[PDB]
Amino acid sequence: MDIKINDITLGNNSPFVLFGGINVLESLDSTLQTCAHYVEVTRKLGIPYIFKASFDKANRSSIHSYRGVGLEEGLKIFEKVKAEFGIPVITDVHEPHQCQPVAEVCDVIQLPAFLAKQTDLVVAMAKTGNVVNIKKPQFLSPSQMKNIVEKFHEAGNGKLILCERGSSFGYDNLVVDMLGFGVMKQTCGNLPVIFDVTHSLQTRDAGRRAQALDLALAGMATRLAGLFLESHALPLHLLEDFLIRIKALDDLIKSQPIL
Amino acid sequence: MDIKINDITLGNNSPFVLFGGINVLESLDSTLQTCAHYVEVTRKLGIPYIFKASFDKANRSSIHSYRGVGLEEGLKIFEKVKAEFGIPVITDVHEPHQCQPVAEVCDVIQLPAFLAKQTDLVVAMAKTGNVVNIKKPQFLSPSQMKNIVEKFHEAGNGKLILCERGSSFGYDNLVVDMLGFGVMKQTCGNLPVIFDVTHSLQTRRRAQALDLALAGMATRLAGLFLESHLLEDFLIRIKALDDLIKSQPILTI
Amino acid sequence: MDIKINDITLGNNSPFVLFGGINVLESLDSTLQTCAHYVEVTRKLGIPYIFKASFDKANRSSIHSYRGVGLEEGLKIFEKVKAEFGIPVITDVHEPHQCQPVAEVCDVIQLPAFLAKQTDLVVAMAKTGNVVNIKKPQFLSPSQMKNIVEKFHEAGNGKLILCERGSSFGYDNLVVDMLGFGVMKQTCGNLPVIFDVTHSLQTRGRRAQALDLALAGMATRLAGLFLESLHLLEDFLIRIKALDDLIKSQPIL
Amino acid sequence: MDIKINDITLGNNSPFVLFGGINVLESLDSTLQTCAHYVEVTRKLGIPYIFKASFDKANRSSIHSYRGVGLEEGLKIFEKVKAEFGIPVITDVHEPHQCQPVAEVCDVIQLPAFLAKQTDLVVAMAKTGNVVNIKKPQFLSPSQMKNIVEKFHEAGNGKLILCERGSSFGYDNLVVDMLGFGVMKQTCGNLPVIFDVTHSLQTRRRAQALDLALAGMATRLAGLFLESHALPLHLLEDFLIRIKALDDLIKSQPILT
Ligand SMILES: [Cl-]
Ligand SMILES: [Cl-]
Ligand SMILES: [Cl-]
Ligand code: NA
Repeated sequence: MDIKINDITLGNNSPFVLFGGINVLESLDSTLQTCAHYVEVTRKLGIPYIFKASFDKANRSSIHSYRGVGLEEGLKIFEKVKAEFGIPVITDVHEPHQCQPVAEVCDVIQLPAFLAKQTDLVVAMAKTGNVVNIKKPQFLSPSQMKNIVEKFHEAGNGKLILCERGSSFGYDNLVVDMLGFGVMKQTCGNLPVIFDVTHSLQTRDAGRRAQALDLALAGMATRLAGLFLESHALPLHLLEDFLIRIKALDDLIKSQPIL
Repeated sequence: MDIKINDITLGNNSPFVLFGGINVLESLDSTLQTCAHYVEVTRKLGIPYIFKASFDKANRSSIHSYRGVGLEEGLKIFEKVKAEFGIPVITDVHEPHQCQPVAEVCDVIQLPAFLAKQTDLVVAMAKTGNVVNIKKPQFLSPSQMKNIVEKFHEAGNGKLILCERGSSFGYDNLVVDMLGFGVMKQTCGNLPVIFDVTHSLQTRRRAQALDLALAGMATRLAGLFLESHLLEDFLIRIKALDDLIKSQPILTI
Repeated sequence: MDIKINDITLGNNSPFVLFGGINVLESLDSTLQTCAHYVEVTRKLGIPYIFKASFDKANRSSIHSYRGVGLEEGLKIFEKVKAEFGIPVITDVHEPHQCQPVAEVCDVIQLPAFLAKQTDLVVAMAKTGNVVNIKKPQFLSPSQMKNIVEKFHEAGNGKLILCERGSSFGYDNLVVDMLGFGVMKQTCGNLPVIFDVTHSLQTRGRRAQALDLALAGMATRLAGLFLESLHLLEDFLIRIKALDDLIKSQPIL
Repeated sequence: MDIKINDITLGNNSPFVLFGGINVLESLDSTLQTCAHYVEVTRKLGIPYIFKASFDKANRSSIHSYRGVGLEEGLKIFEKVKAEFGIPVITDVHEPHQCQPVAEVCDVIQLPAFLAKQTDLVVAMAKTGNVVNIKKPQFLSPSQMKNIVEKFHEAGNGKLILCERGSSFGYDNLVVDMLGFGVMKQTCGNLPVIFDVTHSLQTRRRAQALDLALAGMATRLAGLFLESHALPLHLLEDFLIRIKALDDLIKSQPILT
């Protein structure tokens, strides 16, 4: 099943879509600068692009740690991004009450992995009618993803993306099961599956650029709707060379018939 | 470090406290009936007991599963439980705005495992000044619990309980690391540690729950936590082992 | 099912048996000294005891690392141990051809965890007719132990002990699933199950840790405990025996 | 570091080499027929190919399941494969005593995963001077492979291949950590790394084997290790077309600096 996001077709047999941007919104000017770099790189390579950022860091290490611009200012920044670049955007939501005002502006709304079983958040997200990105928790198996999908379907929204971010592997470590992508496709109605390579790696001794590339290449080899990543996270200047490689592999894989 | 909860002393060197009740509050009459059974069994054995229920469950198996009676009626029910039986009570909260009004009534407030890193909720819970039960997520290592504890401390509350519920073990299965109890004690200032045996098992039976409860309580724990006369036979065995363990001094040096 | 090892009764409802000793045999004098200490401690506490050692270290970090005394000399030392102390002994075997000469001397022969799927070794061990200790590999689940047991039964030997040593948990770490003991008892005809606490901890082995883990496992009702280790052994065994006596005095439910 | 195996170059920046064949040698005629099919398909696609089988399977489902034809007859069959097709062959050894007679005939000898820490076998294999395939145990982390390599190096043999077969993931399940390939290359001197997709999948089908094989080969590997009967033997060509496409793309691009 494909999902249309403005003029973008997202699907497991379509050219991969990049979901990329930054961890947290800090200011309008920095955001526009970072976004302009993603837009020019992706446009030249012919890769469909959706700009990603959080307006709030909800689970920071300290109560005193900087958390970002917040809802009202964050939505102002997203409105400016869409106006300036004409691209879709994606952000996460952590409270039911935020879903409607966020969905008015943001094309895709994201369910945080830690909140995937917050049933009132699922319902509030579903009711927006927006495209939803479901972050697969590290503690949930790929065959249990269908239970989250079921909830969104019972609540009347079928425009769902499934986002791999790795699986718990002993203490404080993650592994990405390359077979989990296929399990999700087979058991969740072939909804678009995307791969968050960045968060999949957060527990490895260097977020290495070579590591991220090997892991991204491996996952895309399984035939995926998209790649989800952050830069500052990959350094922003290496983005073009990274994406050249991803696109070469995706174009190859997508050109071969399924069987 | 011990925590006093009315007349109960909760601590890793104290007789174990049982936390148990029902999943979701439905009515005063049904609640009182179930609570009266736990109270009668625990009184008969002399085991300190704290009644547990949810008034508004946000993590339900289905989206239209009953959440519970809700805040206003749930707190009325909890008041009546406390008045009738003279025991403390425990409930979970998932919205920051609920923490204050809940804490007026409920002796212990519980942080759901899935929300354990949600800073706004941790702060709102801390600020109640109530005793807080911190449910350990299945994805978190025992040495990371200190970071949650640190956030509660920054927010001004040190009356914290750590609740083990198992760890992710490949797909679906949970395993309980019996060494994790000691790691939490060592790194978190010897706060009371309790063992939620039920959740630890839902991914795997009475004989199982008994082996696993006994193994955990052998490590010297403040309490045992159950989720949704067999209860009596079970508690007799747990109390035997607890009484033996707690009567012996901790290992020399 | 119980197993008789000379005058010792080994079984999951019998007083626990300690299997202990040293890693690798280095000399007669140092072996007799270590064995005498275990004997003195176990005798004064009233705990049945089987002396353990390897005659060959088959996994050395270096090709030039010292291997131990080897078969011929090792069996001489075991014969001296049995003669001086009148106790049973246990050793591992890594090659089929070693099984018969080792079994002439050693009461219990042990199948190393890495070799548990070496079918020719299983057969050669079974054909000795000796009591066998089957080390559960860290990569095998408890419900797969019945397949190893089946092989020994087909080869004509039912005097089998199942020995827990933990399960692989991420990279370079182990966890012990306390539910795995009950699985093995239920699926393998209630053969004696013992717990190797020492090898279960290789990857973490503090004294307080070893004690918590040993207590937790023995709380599930086991035939024995298997270890390599100011009076640490006696302090440890006093606690284990207290718990084992309590658990074994309660009827199975 | 590359390894030459007769006229084949094996290395992490060379075209992938296929190691394939069957589980246990059972008969000469059937072995030759199977091998002929691998040969014809791989020659057609220009893929370097090494025929694999066990002559003495030591880890059997039952004690009386057939172990295979045994050493003497198994080596005769391997000699016939080499003579008829002019390709290298690979087999496993489980006992120190078997290392010499197997190494005299077989171009690669293989260290079974479960025996990977058995020092006497490692020494005996090393001393043959033969190319060695080291199967990574499911319980060993990728940064511990260097310790096995070290033992071979101490014993005088550096012609070593590292073979991924997955990692224990909870009970009875395996996961392949796609980052482990790079850890092995970085810590073990960039020895050839190959991927046993067949044994990596025991615990879970054709679509799965393909996804997993493609993912692994995307990380830039010296080879792919598989069995057929296990993959069905007639789908081999379609499978290898896909593997070869991806491998040719990857290998044609310079390593990222
Ligand atoms: Cl994110
Ligand atoms: Cl093989
Ligand atoms: Cl059999
Ligand atoms: Na050779």
